[PDB]
Amino acid sequence: EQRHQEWLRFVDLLKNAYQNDLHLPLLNLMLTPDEREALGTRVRIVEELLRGEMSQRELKNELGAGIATITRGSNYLKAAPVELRQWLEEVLLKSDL
Amino acid sequence: AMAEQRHQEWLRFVDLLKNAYQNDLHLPLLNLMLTPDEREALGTRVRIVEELLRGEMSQRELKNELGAGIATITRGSNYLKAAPVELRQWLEEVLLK
Ligand SMILES: O=C(O)CCc1c[nH]c2ccccc12
Ligand SMILES: O=C(O)CCc1c[nH]c2ccccc12
Repeated sequence: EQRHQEWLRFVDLLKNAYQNDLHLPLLNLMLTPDEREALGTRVRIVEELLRGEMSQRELKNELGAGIATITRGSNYLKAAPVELRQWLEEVLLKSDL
Repeated sequence: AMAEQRHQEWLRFVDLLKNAYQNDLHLPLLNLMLTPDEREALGTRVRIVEELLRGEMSQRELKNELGAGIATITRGSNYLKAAPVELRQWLEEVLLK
């Protein structure tokens, strides 16, 4: 329960950092290179899962990512609220015909 | 080469999250994009930063109070030392005051 408040304090700190144009150095302080790389790759995974055109072998090759992480992210995406999903489709699939 | 593509992919995440905050979708986005263990780590890292800036606890004392390992605290202290002065001063204002 207190872990939850601690998480929310991070969320609020980062909100305020974006407001003050300090988000880039804050994220450089708070995340390791491997975590930042994972987040960048997760964006690409979410995009391709929302697109829904690739097979599992194709996802692995296109994304340079492992099946275990793709599988878990797909469940997180399934569980996401439609308010978020529709916004992500708008953003991450913005070029798709 | 790898590295420059990774940086662009990172910036894409930074923009996505910026826009999620603007649309009040940051919490569901971060629930999608991070695991429970990663969120817990970030909450703990805020406390580590806070206590390093406060400068009252020893690092081993910080270990017990935060349930954290020495390796994590030592690494965090280096990231904090490397951070730009503008960020450090803002953190002191928003976390400690
Ligand atoms: O590797 C894992 O345990 C899942 C990491 C993860 C969190 N959100 C995601 C979104 C898309 C792809 C993967 C993830
Ligand atoms: O090694 C870890 O567990 C995380 C390293 C790390 C990066 N930025 C941090 C900020 C505060 C505390 C720890 C860290």
